[PDB]
Amino acid sequence: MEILKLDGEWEFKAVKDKKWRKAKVPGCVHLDLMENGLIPDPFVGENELEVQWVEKEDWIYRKKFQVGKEFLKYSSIYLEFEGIDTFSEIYLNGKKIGETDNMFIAWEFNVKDLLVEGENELEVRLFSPSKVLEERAKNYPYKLHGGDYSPRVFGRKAQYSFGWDWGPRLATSGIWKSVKLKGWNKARLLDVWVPVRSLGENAQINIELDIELQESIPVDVAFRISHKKPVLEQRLRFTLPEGRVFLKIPLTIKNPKLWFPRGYGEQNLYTLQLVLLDEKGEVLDKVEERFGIRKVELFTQEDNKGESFVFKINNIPVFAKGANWIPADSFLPRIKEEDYRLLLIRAKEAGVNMLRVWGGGIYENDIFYELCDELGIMVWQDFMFACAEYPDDENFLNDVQKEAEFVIKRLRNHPSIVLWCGNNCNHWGYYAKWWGEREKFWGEEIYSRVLPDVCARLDLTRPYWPSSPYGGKDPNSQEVGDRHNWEVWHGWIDFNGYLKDNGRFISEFGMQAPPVAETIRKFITSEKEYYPQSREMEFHNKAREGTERIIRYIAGHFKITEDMNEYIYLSQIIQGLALKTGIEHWRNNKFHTSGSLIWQWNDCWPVVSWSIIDYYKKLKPSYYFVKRAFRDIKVNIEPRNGKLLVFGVNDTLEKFYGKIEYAISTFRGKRRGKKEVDIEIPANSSVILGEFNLEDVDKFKEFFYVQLYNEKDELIDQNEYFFAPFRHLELPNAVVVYSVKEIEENSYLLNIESDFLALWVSLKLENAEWEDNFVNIYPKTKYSIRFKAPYTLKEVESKLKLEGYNLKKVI
Amino acid sequence: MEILKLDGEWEFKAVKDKKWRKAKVPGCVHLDLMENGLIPDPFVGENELEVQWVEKEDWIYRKKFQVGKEFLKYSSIYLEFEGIDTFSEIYLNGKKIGETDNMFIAWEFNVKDLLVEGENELEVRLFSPSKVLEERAKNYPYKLHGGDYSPRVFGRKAQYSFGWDWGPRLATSGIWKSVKLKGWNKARLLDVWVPVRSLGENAQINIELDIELQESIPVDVAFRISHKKPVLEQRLRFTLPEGRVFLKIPLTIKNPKLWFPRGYGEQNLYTLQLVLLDEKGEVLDKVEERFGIRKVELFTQEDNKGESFVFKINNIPVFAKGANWIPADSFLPRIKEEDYRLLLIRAKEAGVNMLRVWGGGIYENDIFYELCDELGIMVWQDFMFACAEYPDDENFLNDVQKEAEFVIKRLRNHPSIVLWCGNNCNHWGYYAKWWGEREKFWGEEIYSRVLPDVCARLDLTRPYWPSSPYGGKDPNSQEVGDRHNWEVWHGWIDFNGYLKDNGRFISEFGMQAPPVAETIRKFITSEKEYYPQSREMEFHNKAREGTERIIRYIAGHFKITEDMNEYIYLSQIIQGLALKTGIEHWRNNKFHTSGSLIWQWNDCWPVVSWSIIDYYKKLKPSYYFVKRAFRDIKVNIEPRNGKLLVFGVNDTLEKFYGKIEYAISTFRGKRRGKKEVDIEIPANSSVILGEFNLEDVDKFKEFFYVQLYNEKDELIDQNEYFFAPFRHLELPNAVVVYSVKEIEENSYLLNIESDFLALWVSLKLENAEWEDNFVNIYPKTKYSIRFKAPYTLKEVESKLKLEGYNLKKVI
Repeated sequence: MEILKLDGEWEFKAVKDKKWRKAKVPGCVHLDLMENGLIPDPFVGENELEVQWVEKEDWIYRKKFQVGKEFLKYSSIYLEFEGIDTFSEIYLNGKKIGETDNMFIAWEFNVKDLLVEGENELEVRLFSPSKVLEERAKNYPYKLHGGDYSPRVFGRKAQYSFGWDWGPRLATSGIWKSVKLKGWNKARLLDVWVPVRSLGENAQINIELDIELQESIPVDVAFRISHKKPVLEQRLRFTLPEGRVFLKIPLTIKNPKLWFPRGYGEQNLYTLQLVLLDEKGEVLDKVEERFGIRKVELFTQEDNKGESFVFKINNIPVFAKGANWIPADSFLPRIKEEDYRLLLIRAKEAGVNMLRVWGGGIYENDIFYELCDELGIMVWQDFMFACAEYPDDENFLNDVQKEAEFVIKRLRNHPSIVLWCGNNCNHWGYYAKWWGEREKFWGEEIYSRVLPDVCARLDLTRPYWPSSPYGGKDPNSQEVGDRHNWEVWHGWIDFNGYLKDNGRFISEFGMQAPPVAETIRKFITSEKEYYPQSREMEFHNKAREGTERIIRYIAGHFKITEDMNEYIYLSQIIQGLALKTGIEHWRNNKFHTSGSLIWQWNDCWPVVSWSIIDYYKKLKPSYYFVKRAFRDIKVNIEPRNGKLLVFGVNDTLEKFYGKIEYAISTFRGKRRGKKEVDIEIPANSSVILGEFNLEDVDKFKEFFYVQLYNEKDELIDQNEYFFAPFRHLELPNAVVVYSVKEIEENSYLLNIESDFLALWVSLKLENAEWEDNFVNIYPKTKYSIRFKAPYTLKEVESKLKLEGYNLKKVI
Repeated sequence: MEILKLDGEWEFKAVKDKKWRKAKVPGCVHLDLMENGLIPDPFVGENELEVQWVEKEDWIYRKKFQVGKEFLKYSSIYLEFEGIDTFSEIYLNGKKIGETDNMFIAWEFNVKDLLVEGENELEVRLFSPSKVLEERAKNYPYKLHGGDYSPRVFGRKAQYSFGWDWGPRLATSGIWKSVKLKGWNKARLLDVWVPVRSLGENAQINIELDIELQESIPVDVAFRISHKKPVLEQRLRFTLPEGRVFLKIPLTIKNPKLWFPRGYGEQNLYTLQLVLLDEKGEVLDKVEERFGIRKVELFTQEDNKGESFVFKINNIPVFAKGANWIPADSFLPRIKEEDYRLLLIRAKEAGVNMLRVWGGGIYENDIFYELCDELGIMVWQDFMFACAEYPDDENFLNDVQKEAEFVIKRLRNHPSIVLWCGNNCNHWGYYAKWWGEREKFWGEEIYSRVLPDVCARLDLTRPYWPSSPYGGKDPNSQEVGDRHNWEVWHGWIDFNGYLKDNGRFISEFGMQAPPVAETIRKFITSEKEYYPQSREMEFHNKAREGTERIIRYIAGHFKITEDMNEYIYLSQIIQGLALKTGIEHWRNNKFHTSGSLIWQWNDCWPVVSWSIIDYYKKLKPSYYFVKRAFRDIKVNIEPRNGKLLVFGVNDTLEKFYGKIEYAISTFRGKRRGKKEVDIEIPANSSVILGEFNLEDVDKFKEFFYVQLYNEKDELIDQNEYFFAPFRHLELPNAVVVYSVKEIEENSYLLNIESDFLALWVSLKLENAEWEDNFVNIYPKTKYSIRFKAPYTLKEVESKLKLEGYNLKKVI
């Protein structure tokens, strides 16, 4: 089968304007208007407001294309819109072909008869989603309560696009994925899947083929499964009748090289190569498809305090270190593989087991799931429903089930995908008071019947789980299932309160923090708006009372500041500490609490929000805290009623021997505690390592600390405790003494020592890839923390600045 | 009967020390230790911590006194401890006399036999309440959950003394009221009461006498009721038998001059003068006792949304403008009539209908209730139980009923006292989760049986009401009964949220604010602690996260400041605005809501807290906002989706005619849609006066306003609205133009005009009694706001300063 793809440039105009302007085909209306200069950068200042009219208008896209006489020879031609932003009417040579209800799925159309030779005309009328949805809600028996934007629920589109806590109202339409014209003769591989049927010292496997035959024809399927070198090969023959045929073909892989997530093994991926072909030897459809071999179990077994909730890949239980993933741009077609690659490798090296693809953005581009596959980053896939009362009439349930079929059928092969999730927050929402005392949980049947059944039907390999918080009697309970901890941010509770949360799996929690100055500067329109509570700063904070929350949190541990640059450093470290102090505690429980998923990995535009990496892909400082908090092997401190209580954590398949040091030094002076001999941390477990009573501690002159050494020279982790908020600590300004070695042409090695306790030193260098940063430096220790700068020159990396809570600097 | 009173100086020492030091008799241990120089001022800095040992020690007080041969002639001598701080053993001439369990009642003891002529020795062993209570709790079948300090509950003492949200842990012991030796021959008036039996164009009344006769003897009672030309006089004669005799003597008062609260009438008080008299003509006991003549009804009648909760004095329903009253010092004997007089006259002139004597301090000194009587300030009297699980065994219930009898018997006569209340917050507490998941509501029987019955027994004149929040299903409901709104402060919700609270009576709500600088300076120990989040500033804020709340609220409407002095002005106006915006809204409902009681009128020590007048009696600025919010006749503004909605409120018995002005001016320019109509506000009611569509408003350059003129074209109230937080208002710095007339010797009259909108101008003058300030001044208006300074000279009143949010120049 041959593919003429209609990607490239199209012409487009408002439903009723005269001019046809130029447009790009994986596109948005907004993009094309930006490119033609017709509307300002919505991401800048208060331009969101300027551009609300786009949303309200209907739109027409049109391409003219040239088709051969050769090409019409193909006995069937179907037109395939890989993705399309919701509501559309699509005409070919001035004749209808179908509506589209849906952004999240492919739409395919039979056109052989309507096609003519030479020039052709494809016309796509894109309806204002605002207008279309508010009609659909007006027509509906009841009124349904969303959030910001209620009628959102009545259509199948990216729920964030109408505005969120961290997104803006850029409700874009557009042909948001490839448009292919496909021509084929006799038959076509329709789907291919390679489920592991059951596993052991040897691996049993099926190959599930859908095939759509038009004539009743003899066919040969021939395949080769390959790891590095081809492990297996086979040919088979069928004589099948016209229609959709399905086959499960068993086969065996001896000594299977088994997929594991990062840190618990290797990311072995088999490749399947399969050619459908004719009786005459002529190939009809090929398909490469990659897959892994792995068990997944969602261990849900009762105990004292409630019920477990733990992932078990290949029978090893992994604590899920992670973060919630959200669309990387408000206009989706600008995200390039470059971008996904950068955010995901940054996750990898921060030490991330898992990403929850949050059910309010989208089902991702294949590039996302195929990197997650390679990098060992398991994913928690939500079905795209979030924080609202959805419709639940038959007409709708069919649309939903139709999409669920497609989505699963697409993503099934990715060994990274570890769970299917029904929704975000709805069961919690109805069970709590938000959206009222209604008897009908509006949407329940989607979560209860529709989805579990389509999941059970098409994918035995993975657990379905009906809701993003679904912890027992009160869906957010700490006894059963997973938990969303918004006590801390949204309720205002001090972030130390994460210590009193013992939920079986924290799938959501976070703290806000404004981006790096560079990023800030790109969206503020003036230097007069560069102050913490400016119109443009609060306007770029879509959380109801976000800035005053940030300012609250800063004011827990710190002296308030009116200085913009101080505020940024201070607020961003608070973010680190909130995340740190939570992440550390959940890990200290280990399998009582078998998971921590940070509430924001990325941003979809330049905004003050929970994200640990901003829209322009510039690491918040909290990223380095999160790397630290995820260190595969780690020591944490944790109070208990006037007695401190250190911990030891292995996220590794092998027991660890190594020395710890306690202490309780002053900010100058020298320790008041016991250096320890060898300690063991057993494989894949948290262990209590030490106690240390403190019934006469000088809270404002002293601080308890811990350092962890592996069997070699090396510092592998450290940690500290303070007994009073930083602002009251009689903490002398330190002086730090750094120097810079060069290990390989662009790799460097940074050496630091400090007199007194210096805190959160901030290594600034325009394009560096720091292995660690925003660091505490203790008296009596010298630190060798490596980096690189594949940008700057050998003498110019000594134009490196650095700052901290308490400083003077030297060399 | 003759009274030798043992007030004066006593000797005292720790249970086991050798030195006897000097002491004062209405006293505290702490006081006497302070006075002897043995311990620092607990109110200064972090001295609270220094003085915790006092609490733990047992104490001995001793007086030696001289008694005549003439005095023993009296056939019965009883010793009367008017008040004593809890747990004591009391010896006379080295022989026991009784324990005391109770601070809140008089203790009386028969001593004629134990007395000797000449020198005598009274010895009072005062037990450490800390030690005594924790014993009592340890002995108890179950553990009971208080708050800060749990075992608090097992004793009868001032619950605040063990520390609160705004108080510190100064758990003082001491002989806290007068000690009288009483000698009498034959009989004594034991109690006297003058209940109004029923009322009308004429007034029917009883006189209830208890009398304790020792011999069976003929007696004459003779009385004169006086208004104060004596309206009535009478003599009666009885021949009664030994024991406690009781009599209800009916009489009638023609055309009674009727007590009303301030604003709704006159505070007429009759005086009763009654002499119990022998057969010879010799007086045995006199009683002077004051009383009022008034109905009180607590209207609790169902309607659409829930059930009313409205006070009706003499059939007129009064909206209770008010505040919660709490003990005026941590050590009670220092409060002098001077102090009560100052705090209560300041309440009067702020325009206060009511004070709730909060059930965690004490039953007040007679001076409090007799001023409340004179000044027309109705009181809501709590029985002293607050925010805890109290014991409910027989042994305890008897102690409780014994105290309730005494308390009521004492306070019954005061026409100010308008309600008896069971507790503070307990029904709410058990119904909510705090101390929750207990089947036994741990003091219910106190609230359900004990107290209502003793109230019903001894006082038909007043409603009993079982709990300080006692709604319906959920005791804090807005549908029924009264309500405590801690959404705003304690939950963190923006103070604009008071607009969405429609509770039938708001008995509690508040916002914190640090005191005046002068006051601050008295307790801070250094100028280095004079910054908003210093150790000593947070230490003098006993609310868990008080400072960071304050800083959150400031950061709602304003730019944060690192400056101590700014912070004070800004935070204190926030307090005004929180209180204002609530008080105004509750009044706009009028009898749907029927009451607003501010959470803090006063302080018991120098502290950052809700109080509207600080420990040293220096008005917070919010006092002037509260006066403004209480203006008997008033116009308020109140948003509605897309349109503003002005209101009109009469707390007066007569309809009001007068002109209002709308507007929507810029901060300079006076422009839009000046709509300048007459209007009527009917007597004792809220009425909607105007609407005003806010179509296309410049939120950052403009502000809607209202002014109210009486028939004389005098300004009597004004009000304003803003559409964005002050910090973003393009608001020019104003310049004000003031000058000072003299009305009478020490009275003055201050004239102001301003170019642009000046906000919250701050009239500073060392001893002035401002009739208004912290005032907004509009463009085209000249203000004559009167004051006085009975301290300074007329030419020295022109050493008056002033400041505001925006002030380039003055005069």
